[PDB]
Amino acid sequence: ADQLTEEQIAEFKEAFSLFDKDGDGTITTKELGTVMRSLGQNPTEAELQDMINEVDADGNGTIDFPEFLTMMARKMKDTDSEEEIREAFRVFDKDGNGYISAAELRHVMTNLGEKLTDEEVDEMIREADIDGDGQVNYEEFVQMMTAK
Amino acid sequence: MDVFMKGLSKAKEGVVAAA
Ligand SMILES: [Ca+2]
Ligand SMILES: [Ca+2]
Ligand SMILES: [Ca+2]
Ligand SMILES: [Ca+2]
Repeated sequence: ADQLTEEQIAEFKEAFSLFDKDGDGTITTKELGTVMRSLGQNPTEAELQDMINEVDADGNGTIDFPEFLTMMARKMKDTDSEEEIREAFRVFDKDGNGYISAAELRHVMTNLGEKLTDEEVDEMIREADIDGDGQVNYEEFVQMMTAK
Repeated sequence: MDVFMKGLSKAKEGVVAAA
């Protein structure tokens, strides 16, 4: 049953109001960049324009609740998922060596208050290690996620 | 970011498949 239910929309609606600090039911570039800044980032207006402009259907330069709702289900269509999958490697790969090492993966997890045991991280690398290079590359990372 | 918010779902349900 892939039919969307009214109760499920309420579950993401509560989270939706947290990003829109204005309370006007719309997200403005100032509201997103201001909270995005907390993530220790410093993006430019032109960079955010392309991201928001792509999902802007009313051309109002803001994301309205229904525009947001479409993105949430868009995960099933996997339309932008390709962009997030390629972008996520950039955030997970802190060294930028093009390969993610074991020490690097624990760091991003720690900043989010998350932490597992070495055996858990050791086994995870063993299962994802397809080429056997000892490190995870873009090939293994994209291939690991394209599983049925 | 519009796409950044999309990632939350990938690390939520997608990370669950691990166990
Ligand atoms: Ca607003
Ligand atoms: Ca819009
Ligand atoms: Ca690395
Ligand atoms: Ca490998």
